Amino acid sequence: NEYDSDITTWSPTGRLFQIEYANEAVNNGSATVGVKGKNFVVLAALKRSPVAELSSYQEKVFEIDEHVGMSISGLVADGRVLARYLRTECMNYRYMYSNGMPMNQMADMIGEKHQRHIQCSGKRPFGVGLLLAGYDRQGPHLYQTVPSGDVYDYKATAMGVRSQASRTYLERHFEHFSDCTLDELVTHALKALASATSEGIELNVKNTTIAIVGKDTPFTIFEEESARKYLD
Amino acid sequence: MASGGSVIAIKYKGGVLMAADTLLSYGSLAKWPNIPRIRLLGSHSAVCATGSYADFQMMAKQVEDNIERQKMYHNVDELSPSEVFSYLHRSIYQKRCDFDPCLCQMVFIGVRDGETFLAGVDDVGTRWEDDCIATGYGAYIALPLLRQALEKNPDGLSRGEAMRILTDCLRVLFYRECRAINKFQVADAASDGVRISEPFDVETHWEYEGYCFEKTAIIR
Repeated sequence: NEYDSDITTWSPTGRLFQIEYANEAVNNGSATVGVKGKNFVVLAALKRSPVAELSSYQEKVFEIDEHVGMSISGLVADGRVLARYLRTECMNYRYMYSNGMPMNQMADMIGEKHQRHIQCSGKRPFGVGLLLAGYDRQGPHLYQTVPSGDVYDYKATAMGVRSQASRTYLERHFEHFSDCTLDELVTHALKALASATSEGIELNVKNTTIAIVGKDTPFTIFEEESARKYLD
Repeated sequence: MASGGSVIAIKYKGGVLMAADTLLSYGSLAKWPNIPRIRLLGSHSAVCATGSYADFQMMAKQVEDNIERQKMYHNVDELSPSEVFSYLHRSIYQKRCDFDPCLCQMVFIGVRDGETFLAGVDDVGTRWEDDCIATGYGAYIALPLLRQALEKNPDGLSRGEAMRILTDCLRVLFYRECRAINKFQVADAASDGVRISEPFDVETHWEYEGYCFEKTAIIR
């Protein structure tokens, strides 16, 4: 393939292989799901599950401002860059307007940042997918983003490894989510997140994060007390 | 150095009124008496400045544009009044930090969803919110009167009472502020958005017996 070595090179069929390859980074990260109810958005991310008595945190999920936060999959270090960027843009915005940056504007931004890295020599695509969940005057939002710079506004979604099955699950149930309560949204997320576990692993408080955000509920990653409630 | 004189504002039950003379002066010279000094910002707010009109005009353009673009370019709700006011205040402050101050005091009003907003910002980035606000000589002459009307009606003023007291102050500013004219506009912010009145004048009294030639004569 003479055309897959540079982000500035179209292939003769009109593809950009470096961007399709950055996508692979995302398809190979740990699964994450998000779902969007009437008033709430739930992110649930698979972490990495103990190697016997022998743990391992990585920060997948990030708060970004009171009203928004995100879950990443793929190259974690790109995650952090994007997280730093979003955090900073949200503080500038809140500094200026004394209110949270609205999600449709933040999705516009995160997508422009990506595009800035798929058109010039020696920049490269972010190898990270985001679920961005947030709540504003227009209600809850859930965006998926991808290396290509696209930003999808979803009702539910998942990404990462084996997350095709999470998407099969979500496709059955997603039309109800607008009526569900926060507890059933969380149930639905966890269920979907579990359709993405390998064989005989199951969800528990130490291989699963849950974040929620919504009306009168700042974005909140769940710790071991509140998580346990939902995981049984 | 075209400059605008006082602005005054008061909250009533339902809205906010802001009033200003339609005059720009250049030093002592009354230069243009037909200037619409109040300016709408977005769908819910209006702003008016005392001080350098040029500064005002550049600042108000910056804010109008920011509002319009934020909304046209993203599928987002227009900025609230507090948000616009916040923006304007930070803008004004940034300019005082660059030693390029926006040399106006401004009053800002806005209403959205029957929440009202009335604030003042000054060249250095002071900002404050109150049930009445004034700038220029408004702040020396009218605030005391407006304040007095809000002490007396602690349940809030009606629109008519508010407009009665605003008008009383315009008249007083007319008498005691040198650089003024008896032509005013009043913006009214309510639910519906903001309307600016057509220019109007207030009745003046000049025929007190003590103003007569014989009494005010220095030499008998």
